[PDB]
Amino acid sequence: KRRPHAQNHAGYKIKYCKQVPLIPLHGGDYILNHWETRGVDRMRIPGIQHA
Amino acid sequence: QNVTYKSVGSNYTCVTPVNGPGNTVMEPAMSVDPIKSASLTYENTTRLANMGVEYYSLVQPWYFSASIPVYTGYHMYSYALNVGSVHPSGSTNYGRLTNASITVTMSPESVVAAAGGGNNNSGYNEPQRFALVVIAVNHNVIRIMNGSMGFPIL
Amino acid sequence: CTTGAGVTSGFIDLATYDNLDRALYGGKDATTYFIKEHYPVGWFTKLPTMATRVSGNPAFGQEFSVGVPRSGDYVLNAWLTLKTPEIKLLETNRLGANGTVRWTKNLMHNAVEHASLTFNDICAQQFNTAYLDAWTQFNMCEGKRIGYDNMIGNTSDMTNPTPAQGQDGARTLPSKNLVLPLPFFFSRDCGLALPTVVLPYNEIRINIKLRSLQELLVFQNKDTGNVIPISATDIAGGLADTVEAYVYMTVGLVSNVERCAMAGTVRDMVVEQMQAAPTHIVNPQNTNNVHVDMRFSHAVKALFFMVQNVTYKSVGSNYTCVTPVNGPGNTVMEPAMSVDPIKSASLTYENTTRLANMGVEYYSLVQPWYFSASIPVYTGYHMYSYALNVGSVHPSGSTNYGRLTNASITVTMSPESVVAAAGGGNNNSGYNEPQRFALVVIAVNHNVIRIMNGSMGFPIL
Amino acid sequence: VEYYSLVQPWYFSASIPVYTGYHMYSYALNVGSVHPSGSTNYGRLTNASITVTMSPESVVAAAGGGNNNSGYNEPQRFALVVIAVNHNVIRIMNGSMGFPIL
Amino acid sequence: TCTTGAGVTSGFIDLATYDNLDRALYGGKDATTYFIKEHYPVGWFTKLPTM
Amino acid sequence: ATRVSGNPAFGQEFSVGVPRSGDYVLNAWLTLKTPEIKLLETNRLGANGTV
Amino acid sequence: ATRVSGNPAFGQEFSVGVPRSGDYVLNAWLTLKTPEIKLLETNRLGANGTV
Amino acid sequence: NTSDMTNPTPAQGQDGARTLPSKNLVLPLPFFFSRDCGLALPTVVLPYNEI
Repeated sequence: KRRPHAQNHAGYKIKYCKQVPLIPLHGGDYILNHWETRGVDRMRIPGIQHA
Repeated sequence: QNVTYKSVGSNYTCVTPVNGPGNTVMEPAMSVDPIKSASLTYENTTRLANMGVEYYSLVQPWYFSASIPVYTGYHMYSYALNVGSVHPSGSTNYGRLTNASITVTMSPESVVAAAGGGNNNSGYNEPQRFALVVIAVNHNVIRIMNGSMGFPIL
Repeated sequence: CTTGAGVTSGFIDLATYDNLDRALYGGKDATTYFIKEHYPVGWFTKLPTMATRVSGNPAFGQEFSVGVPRSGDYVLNAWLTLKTPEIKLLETNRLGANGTVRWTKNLMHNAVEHASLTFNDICAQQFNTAYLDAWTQFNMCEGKRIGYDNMIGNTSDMTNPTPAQGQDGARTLPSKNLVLPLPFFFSRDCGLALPTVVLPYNEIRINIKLRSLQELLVFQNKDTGNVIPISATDIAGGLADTVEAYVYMTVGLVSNVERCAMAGTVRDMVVEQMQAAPTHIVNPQNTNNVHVDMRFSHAVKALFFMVQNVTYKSVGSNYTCVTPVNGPGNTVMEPAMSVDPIKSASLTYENTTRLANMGVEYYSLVQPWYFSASIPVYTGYHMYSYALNVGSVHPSGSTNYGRLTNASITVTMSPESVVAAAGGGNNNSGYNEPQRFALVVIAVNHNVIRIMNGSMGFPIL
Repeated sequence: VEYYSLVQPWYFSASIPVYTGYHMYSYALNVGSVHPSGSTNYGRLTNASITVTMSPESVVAAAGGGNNNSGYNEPQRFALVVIAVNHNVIRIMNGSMGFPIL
Repeated sequence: TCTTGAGVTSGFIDLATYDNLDRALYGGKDATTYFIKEHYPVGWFTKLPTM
Repeated sequence: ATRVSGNPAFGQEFSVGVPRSGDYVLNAWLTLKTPEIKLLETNRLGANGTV
Repeated sequence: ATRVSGNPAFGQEFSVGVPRSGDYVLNAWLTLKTPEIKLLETNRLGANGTV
Repeated sequence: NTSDMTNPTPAQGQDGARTLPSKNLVLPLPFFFSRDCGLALPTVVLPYNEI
């Protein structure tokens, strides 16, 4: 009778746990682009206006 | 599944069926699935949020199945584009994934049917009990060689 | 709702991976979804066309013939339209007040028997009412069932019995046109189309024999549930033997890039034909089993066998053991006792039984569940299939009967049929009068049709 | 609601309210500390929303029908108020004041 | 082995939120950090009530 | 779907953006809860009136 | 906090694994929903009974 | 201890038939990392532990 074939080695299951960054892919939203930032006016002369 | 009586079977609604006119089974007025919402959790990271029960009931079978149930209950969630397709499609392996959890929320109809006191021919004339069951479908590889069968990877 | 999952939740599912996932998914040559490969197709068009009548004027109870028009590269669709006459009962009928008139069940699939398609002067295909019923009950695409049952009659209006004019129900059966598609080898699949441009030396013709209106109308008794033949004087306006019926076929036009290239070459096509065994009369009172010898020629694919109640010629498509009777509410109801007369069936080759005496429920439910696209919703309609998919145009497993010797089918009848054959039933019991049954066997086989030198013939025959 | 009412005030606030309401949430480790701590700049953030769920007592007290000396003898109306506390920079020079960044 | 997902997307978004005001208030190599308490030795002594 | 314009209302038109940071989007559905309807005897049709 | 041993129950011991993948865990609390108590008239003490 | 759970309730037959309310209670967990902000678990620095 032929020898049965089956998995014998238990493999290498490394203990503890690993990590993945879990970072947003593009990040186009949730974040502005240094422009149209509400509450601030970029097109302003430096504070020498009160000087 | 309602488990109040062992004789009855496949009673997945919150109220047991009762006898009706014309010697026919009649579903009482209050008969809805006890589940109100459900969600998944992966080691403190909710992959699926507290979605509505109607989502699993209708939207998922509409897109990733071949039929829609005609009875209350029967909620599913499939990682694959086609459930009935034997050819493999999108899926996740739980061997390399740690403990995962399913969370369900009851309904006011369920909590009011749990206590008895209902009038005659209402189904909930006696206190009602429920049990939650989960079934999963997975893939495997079978190797045929040397006139024998076995699992190469188990 | 408050969905805190976000897109990033799926990164864990993407990251998890093992040997099983590597074996199933992945690889440089593995195809991917979300990207559909596009390939060009031929440039063509389609449009309906009138069929040219070449045989007098169609009339009920007669045979009329219609040719196939030329100038179309391919024909791949054929149907018939017929405007039913208006029926109105009269109080001067033979049955008197206790009498109703209604159209027979499946008005279409009836009045069309032995419809044939012929090339030149050679009979190429031919089907009839039993084949039509079996095919439309076994290979019905669900969703179009309502459309079919509204377009071939049985629209719950034509089949409702109508009492006399002086009774409560004075409604007249409406005169609305009805349509019946013609199942042919070219109509089975788009890939199989008749090369009319390639066959100019053969007269492709369609012969259709209608049925007399005498046996198309059911004249039911109100109380005792008896059926008698209808006469001209019974109904208002008489019976119009002539009727306006038309045949429509769809043609397709293609460009010169291939319509001339494919000409001048020998083409071999596979088609599906019909073979019908002679009908045998069965009397369950005397015998409990009946053996029928079946002889066929080419590679058979399926066998449909049913037992039909033939007590009255007016009623059709009645495979039950008890005839239908009138019911309350001016509607027809199946009687309380109505079960298929066949109790068991078996198949024998030579003296060896390939199939044992299996139960009727096997052929009724299990075989359609596995090797068909639908399951019949009416009693009867028993099928055996040698192929995995009956409705598949591509050939599947099939056994040739040309090299196979005599084969037999044995049907053991049911006690319900035995007791229904004898009369004695009370009013509206269906089997008040003695019942007679007949056995019909239909087979479906493949064939090869060759087109060469502007003519077609069977290379095997 | 008990979390906002009690937990965060217990952990990283100066005291705990003694009345019903006043639900707070602060990114900083000490609201009373003048020194800056962890905080987010809503200028560079996209649209942000706050979702609040009412209570059965509120929905039953919104309508009238209450008996005498019950408070809700007449139909009651409610409003929602939200206040935000942030940081800013002020500059003093040339005998005048103004915001360098505004 | 497991598969864990490092920090939270909301925390990453808040960290990515950064403008001139935040650059002035926080940041810099010389800036001290919390979650780390400096330890220095203390004198050794004992106490005792006395009649 | 990323809400970027107004709020839903009966008889008005609102536009909603498609979220980014996803490799592929292949589906879309809209959910809406119906209000509560109660009939009153003060209807113009009186008793002979249904909704 | 991720659970690792069943569900909490009175008179039982349960373990909860600290969610890893963070940077600095600095505070923890336990929330518990008390049951509903309703005394009956069939108690042993009868009328002279309080809960 | 809010004069509700700790206040005795007589049986149903007596004047006091009120039921003890069922609400949620929160208990902070006194730990060395919770004692001070400067003391915190370096979860990012500890990938080979199981807390």
